[PDB]
Amino acid sequence: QVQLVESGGGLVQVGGSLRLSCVVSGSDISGIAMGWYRQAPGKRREMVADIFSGGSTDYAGSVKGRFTISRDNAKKTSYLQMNNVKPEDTGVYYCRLYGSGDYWGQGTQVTVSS
Amino acid sequence: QVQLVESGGGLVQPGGSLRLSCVVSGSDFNTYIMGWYRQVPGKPRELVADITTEGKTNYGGSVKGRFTISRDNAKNTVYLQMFGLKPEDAGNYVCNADWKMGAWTAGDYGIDYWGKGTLVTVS
Amino acid sequence: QLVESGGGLVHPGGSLRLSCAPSASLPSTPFNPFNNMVGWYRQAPGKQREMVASIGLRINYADSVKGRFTISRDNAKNTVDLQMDSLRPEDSATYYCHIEYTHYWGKGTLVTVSSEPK
Amino acid sequence: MPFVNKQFNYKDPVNGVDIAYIKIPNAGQMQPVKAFKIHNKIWVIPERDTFTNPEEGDLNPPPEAKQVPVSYYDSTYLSTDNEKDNYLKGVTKLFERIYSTDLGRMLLTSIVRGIPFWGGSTIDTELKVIDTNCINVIQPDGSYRSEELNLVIIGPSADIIQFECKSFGHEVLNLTRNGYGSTQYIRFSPDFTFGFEESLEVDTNPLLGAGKFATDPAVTLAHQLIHAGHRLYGIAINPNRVFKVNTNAYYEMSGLEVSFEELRTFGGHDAKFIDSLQENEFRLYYYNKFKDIASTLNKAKSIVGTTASLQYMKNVFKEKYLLSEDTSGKFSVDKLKFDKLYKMLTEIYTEDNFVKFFKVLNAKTFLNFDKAVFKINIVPKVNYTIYDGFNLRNTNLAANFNGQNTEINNMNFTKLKNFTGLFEFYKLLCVRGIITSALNDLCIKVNNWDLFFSPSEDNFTNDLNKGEEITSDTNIENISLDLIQQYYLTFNFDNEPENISIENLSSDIIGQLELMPNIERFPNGKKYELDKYTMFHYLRAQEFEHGKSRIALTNSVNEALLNPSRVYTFFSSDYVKKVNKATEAAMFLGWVEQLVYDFTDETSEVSTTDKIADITIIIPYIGPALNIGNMLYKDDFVGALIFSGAVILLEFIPEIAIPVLGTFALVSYIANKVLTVQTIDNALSKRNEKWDEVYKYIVTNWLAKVNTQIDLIRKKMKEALENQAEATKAIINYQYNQYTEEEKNNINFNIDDLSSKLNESINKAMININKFLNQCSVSYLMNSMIPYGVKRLEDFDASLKDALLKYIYDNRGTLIGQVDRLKDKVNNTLSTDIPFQLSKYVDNQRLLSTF
Repeated sequence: QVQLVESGGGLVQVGGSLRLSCVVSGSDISGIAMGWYRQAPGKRREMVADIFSGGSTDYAGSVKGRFTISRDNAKKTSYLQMNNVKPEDTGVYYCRLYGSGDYWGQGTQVTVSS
Repeated sequence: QVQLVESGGGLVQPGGSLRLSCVVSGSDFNTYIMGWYRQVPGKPRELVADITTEGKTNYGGSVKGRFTISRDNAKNTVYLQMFGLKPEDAGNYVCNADWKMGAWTAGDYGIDYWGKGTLVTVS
Repeated sequence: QLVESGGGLVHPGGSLRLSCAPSASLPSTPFNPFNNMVGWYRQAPGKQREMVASIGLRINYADSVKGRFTISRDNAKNTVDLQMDSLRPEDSATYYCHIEYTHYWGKGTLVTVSSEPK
Repeated sequence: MPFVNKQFNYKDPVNGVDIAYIKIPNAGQMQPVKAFKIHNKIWVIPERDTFTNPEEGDLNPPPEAKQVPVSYYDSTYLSTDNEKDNYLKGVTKLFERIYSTDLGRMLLTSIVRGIPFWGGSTIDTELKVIDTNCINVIQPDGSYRSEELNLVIIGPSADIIQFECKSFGHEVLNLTRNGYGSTQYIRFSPDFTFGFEESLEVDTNPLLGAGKFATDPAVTLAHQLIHAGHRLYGIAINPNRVFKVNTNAYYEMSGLEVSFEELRTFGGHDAKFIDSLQENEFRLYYYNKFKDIASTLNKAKSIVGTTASLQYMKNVFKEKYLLSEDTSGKFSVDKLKFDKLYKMLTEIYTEDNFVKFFKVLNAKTFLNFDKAVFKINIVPKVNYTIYDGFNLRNTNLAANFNGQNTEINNMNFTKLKNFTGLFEFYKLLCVRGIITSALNDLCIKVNNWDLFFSPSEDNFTNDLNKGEEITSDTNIENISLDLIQQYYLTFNFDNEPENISIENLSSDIIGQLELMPNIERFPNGKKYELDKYTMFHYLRAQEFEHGKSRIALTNSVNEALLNPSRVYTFFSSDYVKKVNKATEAAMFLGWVEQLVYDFTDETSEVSTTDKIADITIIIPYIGPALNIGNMLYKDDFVGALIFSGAVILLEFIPEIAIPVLGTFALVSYIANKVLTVQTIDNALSKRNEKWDEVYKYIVTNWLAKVNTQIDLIRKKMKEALENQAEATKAIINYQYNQYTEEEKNNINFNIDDLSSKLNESINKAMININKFLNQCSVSYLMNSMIPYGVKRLEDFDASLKDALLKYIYDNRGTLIGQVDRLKDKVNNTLSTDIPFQLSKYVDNQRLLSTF
């Protein structure tokens, strides 16, 4: 069955960089979009970056230029590179596989500190 | 269906005079916005004159007081008295029965009625 | 101009013969325009005019009319004729004679082709 | 029942309800503009759009010319009350025309239902409007009220015929593609339209008019409304998804930006340029986005900024997204309901389908580029009606799309200056001088959109080579007029969302248009040195410009390209000296009569053949007309076709890459008869799907890479024929005007008769040419593309046969009773090919009737 396992994650200093990773097992990733979401406490989960099978991407406006999403179809992996992190970036990050199911990673805390 | 049959068209000389008439079948005549349109080959119909259910009149820009449209509801007939005919008045004169359909007219849709027309030729 | 005759009313399956000749006001000097290629046309109300047949170097027929209409010249009588057999309702139209590639046209002859209504 | 249930005049007084000055989202501070609410959720602003975009405030031509085939500028258009009244009435009339079709009734109703989602809050228990999906409506007393809004029609920006769908973005949310949706602003004018060449429909209408046909602005508006539909449902395809082209070779365009969103929206063949893998990825993506909507509704506990209740707002979005809701109130996405909604929004709502309902003539593909701009006026009923458009019933405009023919219906069309110059964007193609004999190079400019569309290989993707796991469970998987009527019947008209009271926003609504991917300029004027005459040289050779002397035809391409008074023909030498000869007045009409005969004989020649797979006719003059296959002669062309087949027509040979097909891994259930048997059946069913997928992939590749090539050759064959007619006309006419105005009065010559005859002969030629080129296209598919597929499919069958027979043996214990039946099933099924039926993959009754 389908599992998304994330790794990486804050603490991280304001202005700092960090990478989150996720490996998918039980499915092939090829032909299926993936994305990263985040959820701060009390707030709605929000898309942060999307990446389609052919490499094309999408970003939330407020992370564009700072974050980079990537994927490896042979390795069934996605990663989210986070540069110049701000306090607004603090929260629980989830990787998602946009397949025919609810396919999420466990969620990994990223905490930006001054 | 409803029929429009026009008469009075012919060969006229510049300055000459013509009286067109059109009779309409059916019983809806008093409902119609009756109109006279001129059409030349390879060109669209163009309004010459029309007249509302109440008898209010409207004339194309080139008429300039030369023609008079009128209706007789009792005879289901509309008329166009024409004086001072000019070469640019030449054409197939086609009667039109139109009516309101809310925001639009039947013509705008357009499922309004048109006759075959009576030819007007200017010598 | 050109004068045309022969039109009329006939039953489907019936026959008519149209005939076209020049009038006295058709120019004759320095050329006789009528010696050139002549065609017969038809036009119904609200529809575009179309060629039915032409007679010149060749004889051409509208595909609808091929096998039913015959166009011919009579030199003695100075005419161009269109024999119309196996007439059908949709043939109904005003038919016009024409000198091909010119502004010479006849004013037309009416052809109606209907069954009597039961 | 009408869509616009009220007469609107621009000078009508304001009422603050459906006639009012309004303010829309704006980056700075916009002045109120008079607008009209022509239907619930839909406004019309008859102003030039100098508001939505801060940069675009000037209505003058740009510094650098825009990279489009046809553009038009006039800073004075739509500046007067009379023009704004005419604009309003035209737009309103076009909505009723769209609404008057079943398809438009549906689309317009989806649009009204597709309110932008209330995802304005950052708290995940709160529903809240997003500001930029609203407007401020000024009241007659000077106060204002704020209102939600789905759609606004506004006048165009600087480029009057740049029609597009715009939308205000969000700092975090990508509303047009995350399922939320946003208020859509369409730049559009009913006062102009495009002109295009068509030659396909000539078999049904042999009397089709010469020259350019005008696009029905109802089709154009419907197209933008399709976009607005996608965007309101937040399922638009990111514009960074483009069908990229190869631009390096001499025969290829310099550049072409066509978005996936546009291909989808066009429908027809265009939509099929997008392969299955990408197609399914989109669907799955949007499905999950809809799931997120259902989930945020499930955890919504409050609503702000309105007296409207929570259960009401939830229901509004249950209805928009066709969500299911169980008896406890938990919303979910039903897979089947989603699939139907997505299919309706993206495959039923297409330009192609609107063209069918309108029964108008239209470009059959985006690749048949617009060629001209026309001024129009569709408000007068004598010009255009809601039911017939330009093609007015019971008139000579009713048949053959005559109403759309800009020459036949010339009073309805004024051709305007295309602000894109003819060779603003071009390649310079040069036959090397030595080739022609040393003597100078023969260089011509070719307009960018006259060149070939050569799609990049990267547009085409597949996972044919991936293996999959067959299971006992494994899941076993067209748009007709009847299907559309079935979807029509699920619609409840009358039932729309209410216009609810919201709290007033700021006097100025702050808004920025959705960030767009920056696009690079194509390289321009690139020069190519070539070792042959191209199609483009042969075509240019057939042209002439304004001149004083008598044109002469020549059979030398070289001579014609060097002399402005000489025009190349592929017609016979006999034709050449007959048209070129001095002809005295008394022989003029017989001379004209003969040239028409000859023109007709040459252009309607057809050779039949029994020697080429799936090609039974040949048009031999196509060879010398375009220099096809670089063989300058009819005889060379006929023989080359029989020898090499349909490939000699192609500007480029397509790559068609079918890899070794992935192997089926069967799961063993060693304790269960039924499951083992189901697994074997599933493998067979999945195999049947594999053939289908392979065929469907190859069709996609064929349509985009091969059929587009033949399409252009067809267009150019028509241009060649027109060129021949115009040249013959110019010469005949020159000869006439050499006569005395006494000879001329007797010879009452009418060049209109001549043009009409030649057009008729051009139509008859195009009938044959289209049938021929149709055969070539399908023959290439059948003999040069599909076999690569079937070989791979037969390898796969063989491999699968071995696997299944092994599986049965390894499970013979479990399969006690059935071993021999299952062997037969497997052997029989995998012994014979699944035949390719073209009709399964395309619904073009044209390419189908060839097959």
